[PDB]
Amino acid sequence: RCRLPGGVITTKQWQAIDKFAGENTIYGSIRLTNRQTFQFHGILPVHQMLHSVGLDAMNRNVLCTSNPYESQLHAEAYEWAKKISEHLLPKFKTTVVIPPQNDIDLHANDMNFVAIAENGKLVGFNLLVGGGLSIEHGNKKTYARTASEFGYLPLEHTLAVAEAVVTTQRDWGNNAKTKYTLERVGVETFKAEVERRAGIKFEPIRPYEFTGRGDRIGWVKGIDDNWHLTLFIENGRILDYPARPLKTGLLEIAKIHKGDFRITANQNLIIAGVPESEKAKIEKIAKESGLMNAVTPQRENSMACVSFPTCPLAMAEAERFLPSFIDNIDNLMAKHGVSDEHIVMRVTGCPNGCGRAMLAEVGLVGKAPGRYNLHLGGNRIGTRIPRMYKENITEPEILASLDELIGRWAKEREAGEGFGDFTVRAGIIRPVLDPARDLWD
Ligand code: SRM
Ligand code: SF4
Ligand SMILES: O=S([O-])[O-]
Ligand code: NA
Repeated sequence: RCRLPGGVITTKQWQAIDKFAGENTIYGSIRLTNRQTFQFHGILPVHQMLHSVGLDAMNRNVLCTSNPYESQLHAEAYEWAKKISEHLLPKFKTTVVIPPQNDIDLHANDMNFVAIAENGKLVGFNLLVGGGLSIEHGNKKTYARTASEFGYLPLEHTLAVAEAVVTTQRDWGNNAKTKYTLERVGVETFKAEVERRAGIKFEPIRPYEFTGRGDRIGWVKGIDDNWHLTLFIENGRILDYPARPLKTGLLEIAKIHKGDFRITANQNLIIAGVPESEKAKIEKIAKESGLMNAVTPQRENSMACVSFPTCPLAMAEAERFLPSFIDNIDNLMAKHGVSDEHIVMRVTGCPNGCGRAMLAEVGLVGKAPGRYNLHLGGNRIGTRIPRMYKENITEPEILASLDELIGRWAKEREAGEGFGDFTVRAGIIRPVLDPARDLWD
């Protein structure tokens, strides 16, 4: 795995990793991860390779919103993600987030800097701390937890705050994850120590709201005459398939593209900063390579972790299960006349929770081969943990349940109402209000 703050990778870097994947690995693939970086699988030299193109391999990749609606905020947000990443160089997870997009899934992370603007210019961050999704099956002492608001800081305090949070967690950690430390000592206690160490006092939270977590598939207009093309890549798995030479297509795009690529937190890839006059050339390659094959809104909003064959911790298939599972889900959405809708639906291969099922509207958490715990009642924006609905069930049982529930949603939903919110309103599942205490029935 590569260090790659904000998912930004140059085309020269892309060509190098393309070569290495094809020649020096068992699997031959580039796998985009949901933390805005890439992995090789079955390495057969490697760090030498990364170093040769300026890449290096406690803290994890720092995420940054990939394709903000206010395009002019990206540059400075990314600069700060990079600065934080470099500052924390010698598990802890950090993001920089640009409202109203929560593509980076802030509630899965120990530390989150929510960008605040004054005049289309970044002025500071709200700090949210203590998210983390891992659980141990049946262990009510473990839980997924969302992140808690600490307050606002001007830009000048960013690095000192980042360091204060990371060291406070390292030091106070047992169950050692920030979420557990926060619950044990109290949010106010942790916050006061961060203030002490960073030499600051947090200001009141400044207003922010999120509206979604998805990528912006297709072309969007960026700043100036630039355009960004987001390509949906199923499971982020880049390999040439029959009729769909994804890996070759991306290499060809890398050869002619004038800007960089951006790996998204949804395991997709953005061809970023394309001049308008170059759109047709780029699109032609993408289309002909299968990179722009249309999928349903549902598939665009579904995700799985790697799981088998490479993950030594896997309990059930995730990545390999997802394409056919979503074929079946697409069939259910079509059955019920909601093919244009989506349900944030995620499959994680074990309870460690990499697939971020514990922030989904519908989450499947692997328990054993072919068996998953089915969780319901997250929301579209990812601010609520979904309670377990059915335990240790197979795909046919999951589909039978979802057929019934999606059917009810289609008939009974209010205008614009998400499936997760609906399951809560309709009393199908009880919401989780305070995970450390009420996640587990
Ligand atoms: C690739 C990825 C999933 C994906 O399909 O995209 C992944 C894959 C693995 N994760 Fe993860 N995690 C990935 C995001 C996550 C996230 C989601 C996120 O961060 O946005 C979580 C849940 C959030 C959280 O941290 O609470 C996550 C929580 C874990 C945990 C649980 C840690 C804990 O708090 O208890 C483990 C297990 C461990 O560390 O012991 C883990 C362990 C693993 C390992 C390294 C298995 C291992 O320890 O040997 C996985 C390697 C599988 C493989 O063969 O590639 N991974 N993992 C993600 C790579 C991110 C990256 O580039 O750094
Ligand atoms: S969730 Fe479990 S199975 Fe999936 S990648 Fe993470 S550790 Fe492996
Ligand atoms: O990649 S996971 O282990 O954070
Ligand atoms: Na994807």
